[PDB]
Amino acid sequence: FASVYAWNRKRISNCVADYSVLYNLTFKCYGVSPTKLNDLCFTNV
Amino acid sequence: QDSLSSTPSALGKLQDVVNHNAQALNTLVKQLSSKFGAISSVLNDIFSRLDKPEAEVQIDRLITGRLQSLQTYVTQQLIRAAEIRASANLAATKMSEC
Amino acid sequence: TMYICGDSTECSNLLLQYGSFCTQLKRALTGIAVEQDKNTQEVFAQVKQ
Amino acid sequence: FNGLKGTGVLTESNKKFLPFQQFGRDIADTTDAVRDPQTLEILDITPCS
Amino acid sequence: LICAQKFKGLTVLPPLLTDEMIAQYTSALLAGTICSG
Repeated sequence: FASVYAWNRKRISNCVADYSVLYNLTFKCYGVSPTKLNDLCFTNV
Repeated sequence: QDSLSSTPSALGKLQDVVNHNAQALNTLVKQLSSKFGAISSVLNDIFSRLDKPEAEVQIDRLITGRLQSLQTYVTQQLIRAAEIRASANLAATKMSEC
Repeated sequence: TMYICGDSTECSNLLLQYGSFCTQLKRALTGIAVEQDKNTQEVFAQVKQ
Repeated sequence: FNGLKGTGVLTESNKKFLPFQQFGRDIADTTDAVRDPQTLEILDITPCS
Repeated sequence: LICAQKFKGLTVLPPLLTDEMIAQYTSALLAGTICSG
């Protein structure tokens, strides 16, 4: 992992977002519910 | 015919009745786009993005604002109706006496 | 009910908790509508012949 | 449609969407037209009778 | 715009007396006024 002073950004696009694994394994969502991410679409992540 | 034809304002008294009611309905529709502090004016996404108890809060704002709009519309219609009733009564009097 | 909640079933149910506001609004508009026809007949329908 | 949810009748649209536009809205800021994500056909959305 | 309002639950109700019926009342009044004062 990158240092906090030099945080690293990875782009996610053109894919199917399966969030079950993240639930399966701190998890706070703002403006969105963690149990409804399975049925949303985004222009970028 | 010449007096009426060449004077667009001659029938303003009747055109205003049409315009006032048409505007009232268009205003009532436009108010739907207002959020009243809510995150969205669209109920369906508020349900899709937020959880149950969270969506309920955002919706209560929208319901309250929209109930306030409908009540305003009706109040103004009652006031306008009173004015038109008086005019109709005058017209009926003139029909009898003139 | 349509004006406020559209096609949302959940909103339609939440709206039922806000009282009789909708009943009052519907009878106010109904009363006006009837009056408008009364006004017309008072002015024009002054002949039985 | 791509996350957008609602009830209504889907018909063929005559609205010439620009190559980059995905949806349109009415005077109340409510979607009344969408681009189909697979066929790119434009559809109009109206309330059911 | 009538449909835009119809799709928001705002509608318009017809009059009981149509324009033709109000024309008939007017014609009756005129016929009376001229021929019998």
